Amino acid sequence: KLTRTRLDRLYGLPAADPNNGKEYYEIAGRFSLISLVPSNDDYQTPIA
Amino acid sequence: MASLIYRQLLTNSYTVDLSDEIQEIGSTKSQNVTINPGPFAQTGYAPVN
Repeated sequence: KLTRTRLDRLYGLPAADPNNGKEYYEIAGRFSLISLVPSNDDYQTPIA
Repeated sequence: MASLIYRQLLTNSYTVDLSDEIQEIGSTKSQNVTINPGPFAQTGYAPVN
């Protein structure tokens, strides 16, 4: 709602302020990455 | 006689160690070079256009 205005019922996030004293905006989840990587070669090791 | 000098030159095989140790001490750089690669994997990239 918007009161004392002639443009009311504005829907969605405005551009002004989502802080409102809220600590943070938490969105948990997970990743899953398949990566080409050269640094995990445990193979070319010298003797001794 | 001289056969004994032949035998004696046979016997002194305990200084050839010194002979080779001198040459290996005054030898060149020693290498621990080591590689051992085996099968490949024939993998790559499959991007969409």
